[PDB]
Amino acid sequence: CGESCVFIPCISTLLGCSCKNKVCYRNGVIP
Repeated sequence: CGESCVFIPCISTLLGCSCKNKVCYRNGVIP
């Protein structure tokens, strides 16, 4: 997604951006 949940949780969580490896990805593994 281009998001980073290093300090705070993803904002586009609504879309599907899940916090993974401190990096936010959507659809499982889409940055």
